[PDB]
Amino acid sequence: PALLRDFTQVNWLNRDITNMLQQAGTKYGLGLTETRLDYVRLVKTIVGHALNIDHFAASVLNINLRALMEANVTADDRIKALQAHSMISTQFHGPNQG
Amino acid sequence: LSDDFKQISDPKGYLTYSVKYEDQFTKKDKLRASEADDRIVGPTVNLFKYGAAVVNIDLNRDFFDTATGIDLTKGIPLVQDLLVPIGVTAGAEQSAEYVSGLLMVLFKVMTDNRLVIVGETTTPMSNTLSTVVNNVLRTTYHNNVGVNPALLRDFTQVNWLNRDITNMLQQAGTKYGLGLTETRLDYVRLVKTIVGH
Amino acid sequence: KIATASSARQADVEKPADVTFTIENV
Amino acid sequence: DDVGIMQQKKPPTVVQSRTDVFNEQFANEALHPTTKVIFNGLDVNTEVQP
Amino acid sequence: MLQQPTGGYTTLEQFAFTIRNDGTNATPTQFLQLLSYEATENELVKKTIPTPETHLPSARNVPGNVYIEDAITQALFGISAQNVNAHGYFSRLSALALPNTSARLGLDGVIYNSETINIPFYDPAAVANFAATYAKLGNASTPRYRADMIDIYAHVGLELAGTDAERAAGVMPVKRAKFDSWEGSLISLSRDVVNWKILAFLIDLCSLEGEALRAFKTRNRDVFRMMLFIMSTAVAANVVNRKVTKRVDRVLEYIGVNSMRTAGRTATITYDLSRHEFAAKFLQLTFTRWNA
Amino acid sequence: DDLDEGIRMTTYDQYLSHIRERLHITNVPDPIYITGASTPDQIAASVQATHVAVVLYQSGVINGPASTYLRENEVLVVMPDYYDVVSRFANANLQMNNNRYHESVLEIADIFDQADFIQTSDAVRQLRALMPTLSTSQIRHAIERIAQITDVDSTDYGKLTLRFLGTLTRSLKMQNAQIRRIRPDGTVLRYDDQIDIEAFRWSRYFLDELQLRRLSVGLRLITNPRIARRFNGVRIMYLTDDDPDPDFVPDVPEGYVAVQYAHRLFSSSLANKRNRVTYTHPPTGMAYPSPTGRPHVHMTINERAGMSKLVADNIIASVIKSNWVVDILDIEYTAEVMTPSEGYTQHVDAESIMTAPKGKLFHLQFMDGLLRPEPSAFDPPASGEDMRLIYPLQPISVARSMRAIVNHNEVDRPRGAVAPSSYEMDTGTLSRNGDLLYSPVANG
Amino acid sequence: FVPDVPEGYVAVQYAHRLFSSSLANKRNRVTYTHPPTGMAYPSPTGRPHVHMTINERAGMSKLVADNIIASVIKSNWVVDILDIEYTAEVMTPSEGYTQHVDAESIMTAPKGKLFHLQFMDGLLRPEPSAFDPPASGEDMRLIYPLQP
Repeated sequence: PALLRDFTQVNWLNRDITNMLQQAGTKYGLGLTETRLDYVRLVKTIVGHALNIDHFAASVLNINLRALMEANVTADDRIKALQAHSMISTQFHGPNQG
Repeated sequence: LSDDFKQISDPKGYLTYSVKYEDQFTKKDKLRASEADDRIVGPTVNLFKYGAAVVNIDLNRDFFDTATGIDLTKGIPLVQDLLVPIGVTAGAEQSAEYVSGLLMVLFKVMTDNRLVIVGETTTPMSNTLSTVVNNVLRTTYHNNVGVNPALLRDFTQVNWLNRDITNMLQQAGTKYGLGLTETRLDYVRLVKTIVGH
Repeated sequence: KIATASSARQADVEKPADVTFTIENV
Repeated sequence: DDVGIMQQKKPPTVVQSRTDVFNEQFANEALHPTTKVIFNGLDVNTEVQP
Repeated sequence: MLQQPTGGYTTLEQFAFTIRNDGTNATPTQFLQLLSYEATENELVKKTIPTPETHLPSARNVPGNVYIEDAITQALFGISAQNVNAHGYFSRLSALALPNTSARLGLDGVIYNSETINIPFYDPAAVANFAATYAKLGNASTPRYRADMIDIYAHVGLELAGTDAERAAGVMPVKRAKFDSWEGSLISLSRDVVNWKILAFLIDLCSLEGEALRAFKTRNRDVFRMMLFIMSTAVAANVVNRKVTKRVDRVLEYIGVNSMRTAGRTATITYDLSRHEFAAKFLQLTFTRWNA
Repeated sequence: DDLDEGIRMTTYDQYLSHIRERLHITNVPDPIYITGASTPDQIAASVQATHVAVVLYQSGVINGPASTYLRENEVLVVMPDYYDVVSRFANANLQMNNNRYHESVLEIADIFDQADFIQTSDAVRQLRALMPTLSTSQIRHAIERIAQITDVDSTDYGKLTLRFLGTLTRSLKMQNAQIRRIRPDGTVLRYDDQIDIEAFRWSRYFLDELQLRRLSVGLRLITNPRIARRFNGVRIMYLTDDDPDPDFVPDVPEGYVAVQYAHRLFSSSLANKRNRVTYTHPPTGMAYPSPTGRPHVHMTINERAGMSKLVADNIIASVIKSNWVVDILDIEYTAEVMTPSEGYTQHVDAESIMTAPKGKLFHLQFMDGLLRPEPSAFDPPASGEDMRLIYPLQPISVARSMRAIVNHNEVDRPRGAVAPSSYEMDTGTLSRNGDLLYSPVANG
Repeated sequence: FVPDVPEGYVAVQYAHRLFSSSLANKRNRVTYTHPPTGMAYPSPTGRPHVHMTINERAGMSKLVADNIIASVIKSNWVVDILDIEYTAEVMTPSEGYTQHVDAESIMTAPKGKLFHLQFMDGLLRPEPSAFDPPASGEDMRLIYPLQP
C-alpha cells in the first residue's frame, strides 16, 4: 500500500498514507539494501532486497539463508564420511580441504 | 566554382575506439534509461558494455581506406610498394611498409579537404534527459553522437569506472560537453551561417 | 556452454552533405 | 572474482612422457604458454559426490 | 604537493582510520577493546625476522596510472583479491624509489608518470623512502625472495593478542580470540579496512625518523593491530560463533598461527597462495620497519 | 649541468641545409666566425645583428669568457666536424669532455623568430630517421607510387625526352630546394627582392599554405605514441605464465652476467666422446659444452645474421635448461592483444623467432588474462606447470584506453583495470586564433 | 654409476600429507609444503632442492606423482623410490637400448612388479671425427640404480 502514495486518486487514502510515510516510525523502501551480510560469499555473494512480502515468510527465508551460511560444510567433512565407509587403508584425494 | 572542399556531415575522425569483449561477463541487473538519454548516451554504452576486456585507440580504418593504399588490419599502417628494394621483388610483411604507411597517413591528412556541414540534430527537452546528460548536453546535438567515455557517467554498471570518470569530470581541469556551443565565429555568415558543435 | 571473445569499433556515418531546399530564417 | 561457469579456453597441453633415457631437444619448442604434463592419463578424480 | 607534517601524514584528519562497529563509526582501538583471548597449550615464540632482500624490481616504464594503494589494501584485506603479484605496479613503485623520478604518488593512492599538477600528491622524498622498501613487495612471489609464510605470523600474534609482558618476553601462549559481534562482522571489518589510506601510514612509517616516528608507532599501534587482525582472520584455521545469553560471540582460532588455508569461507576473507606470499612479504617488510 | 644545459653546437652541413638560406632571406650579415681572439662583445654584436644567435667556428682554441658567454646565452656554434671538439675550447675547469654531450633535434622555430619562413617541426626529422637509406631510383619509385595512390599520370616526369638520345631519367631528389636566379655563368645568386618576385623568396617545400596547415596536424598524429605499434626486440626467458598484463617484461634476476652474442663464443669442441656446441663464458673463459649447467647469462643478440641452427637451438636450450635470459633486439613485430576467450590463434616456434628474416614484420599475440574468472573450487588440481618464453622488451599496450570494464565484488576495481585518461573527455575551447585547447587546469 | 645428491639438498620423507590441492593464482595447483620451513610450493619450478625418499608408493595420488617427477625436472629434485624391485641388463653401445621404462609406470605400478631397467656401458662408444660438426640434442638419463 505504501506504493499508492501520490498514485491513488482516492484522496483521503493518499493523504493518510502520506502521513504514515512521513512519520518517523515507518519508512517504506524497496529493492537492494545494505545488509550486514553484504559481500559475504557463499559460492555466490549475498545481497539484501527489501521485498514486498509478509514478515513471516521473510523471517523464514532469512533463517534458511543464514542456516546455509553458517554450516561450514567443507570437502574434508565428506572425505571423512567416505573414509568411514571405505576399506581401512583407502586414500582419498582431490579437492582442497577447505 | 572549383570543388576546393568536400562538404560532409557527421564527420569521421582519424582515430577510433576499437574494443574487445569477453562475452561471459554481463550484469544481472538491467538499466532502463529514458529514450532520449539512450539516443545520446547509447552508442557509447553499447560500445563500452560490460565484459569489454580492452578498449584501444586505432587509426580509423574507415578513413585511411585501402583506396589510400593503407592496410590497418594489424595495428600499424602498412603501405606496399612505396619504399622497396629496386630490381628484386619486395618481401611480404616487410617492416618498411610501416614507414611507407606513415607517409600515407601524413599524406592523407595533408590533403583532407572535408568541410563539415551540420547533420540531423535533436533538441531534447531537459525533462526527458537524466540530469548528468543535461549538464553535458548543450541545447542540441547531432543524432550521430559517436562514443566518448565521459558519457558513461552514471550509466555503466561497472562501478569503479563510473567512480573514476565521475572524478575526472568533477575535476576543474576537464569538462565534457556536447553539441552546439558558443564559438567566436558564431553569426559569421558564409552564404550559410557558421556554428560550433 | 563455451565462452567467446568478440569485438566492435565505432562505425563511420559520414554522409556527404545534404541539399535541403527549405530555409531556416528570413 | 566469480567462479567461471561456461567452459573457459585453456593453453594447449603438451604431454612429455619422460623415460629411463631420452634425447631432449628444444628446436621448435612452443613459445606461447603451454601446460607441460608428464603423465598420459590424469582424469583420476572420477567419484562425483552429490 | 602536501608537505609532510612533523607528526606524519597520519596526524591529518584527511587520513583518519576508522571502522564500523555494528554499522557505527569507531576508532580501531575501541574495536580492539572488544577483543578477548583464551590461551591454549601451544606457545608462539617469535624468531628473528630475516632481513629483506636489497633487490628492487627493475624500474621499467609502464603505460597508465598504477593504482598502488588499492592494490596493496586489496591484496591484504580485499575479498578474493586477484593478480596480487603482477609485476608492473611494483615496477612503477621502484620507479618512485629513484632519487629524481618524474612520477608522483597522489593522495588518491595513484601513481602518475607525468607531473600532472591538479591532484595533490605526497612529498617525493617521503615516497622515495616508502618505495625503497615496499617495492620489494614486487618480489613476493619470486622463489629466491619469498617470505616465511609461517613464523612471521607469530609476530602478528604478538602485536595483536600480546600483553606488554608477553611482548617483552618475546613469547606468548597461542590464543583463541573472541568478541561480541554482528553477523558478517569480519567481512564488514575487512571492508572498513580495505578502504583505509594505508599509504599515509606506510609513507609515515618509512619516512619518519627518531622521536616523531616513535611517537607515531605509539599513536598508530591500534591501526597496525587492526590490519593485523584482518590478516589473522584471513589465516585463522577455524572461525565460529557461540550463542551466550542471546549475544553471539565470534571466535577465531587461533591467533598467530597461519594455517595456509586457501579455500574461501563465509566467515572471513581468504588468501590464495599468492595472497599468502604477498601478505607474508608485506609482513616481513612492515615488521622490519616496525622494529627498529 | 642538465643535458639541456651546456654549449649548443651543430655540424656545418646542418647549417647550410637549414639555417643559412633563411639567413640570406631575412637580409642580415652572415654570422661571425669565432677564432681564438673572439671577445664576448663581438659575439653579442653578431647575435644582435643576425637575430639568430649563431656563430660559425673558425680556428684556434676559444678563450673562456667567450665560452661562458656562449653557454649562458645559448649561442649555437657551428663546427666543421666533431673530431677533438674539446681541443677547440680552453678548458679552464677541465669539466668539458669529448664524450660528455647530449645529441638532440633542435627545431628552427626555437632560433628564428620570424614565423613566415618556418613550416615543419622535429617530427619530420623523426619520421625521416624511420626511413631506409634511399637511392635516387628508390626515391623516384616512392614518388611514382604516391602518384599512383592518388591517380596522377606521373609519366615522363624527371625525364628528358630527347628525340635522339631517347628518354633520360634524372634524379627527383631535391630536398630543401629553392627557386633562384642564376648568373649566365650558371652559378646561383642570393635572392634579391629588387628583381626576383616575392613568391620565389622561400619555396615552403612547394606546398599550398593550407597543405602545410594540415601537415602540422598530420605530423602531430604520426609522432603520437599511441600510433607507434611497430615494436622491436623480444626477451626469451623460461618462465611460468603468471602476470596477466601483456606488457610484462620479466626482470633479469640478480646473479646474471650480461653477454653480447658473438660467433666467437659458441664453437665446436670434443666433450665426452661427442662434438658438442660448446659455449665459453667471457667473465671466466670457461667452456660449457652442455646447455645444462651454464652460468646465468643475460645474452643480448643484436643480430641473428650468421647464427647457425646448432647455435640458435643451443642458445634456446640454454634458456630452458640453464635459465639464460636472451634478448633478441633484431626482431620487429606487431602485437595483437588477445582476450583470454580468444586464446592464441597463432603459434610461434622458437626456430621461427631465431630464423625470421631481418626486416620482415613478426606478428606476435599477447594475452591480457586479467578478465579470467576464478577456478571452480572442486576443479581438479593441475599437476604440471604452464610455461612461457616470448616476452616484450617495451610496453605494448600503448593504444589501450580502457581495460577490464567489469566489477570486482561489485565495488572494488580489478587490479590492473584502466579508466580512460581525462584528456579523452576534456572538450575545451577554440583559442583566440581558433586553435583547439584543453580547459584551464588552475583557474588563473 | 649412482649419482650423489648434491650438497645443500634436504632430505624429506614422502607422506601423503606433504601434497595437497590448493588455490594459487586462478588455478587449483597441487601445492607441495616443505616440512622444514613449512612453506607451500604451488608450482614445481621454485621448490627447494629436495632429496625425497618414497618408502612406499602405495596410496599416492597419480597427480602427486606427476608433480614429484615434474619437481625432479624443474626444481632438480632427487627422489629415491625404495619400493621398486628390478632386474637390469647391461646393453653394449653397439646394440643400444631396446626397452624404456616410463617414469609413469615406475611411479604408479603395484608393489611387486618386477621392472627391467637397461644400462648402456659407454666405455666402448666410438670417438667422433675431429672435424665433424656438432650434433644437436642432449642425451638424458632419468632413472638410476641405488646399488652397483
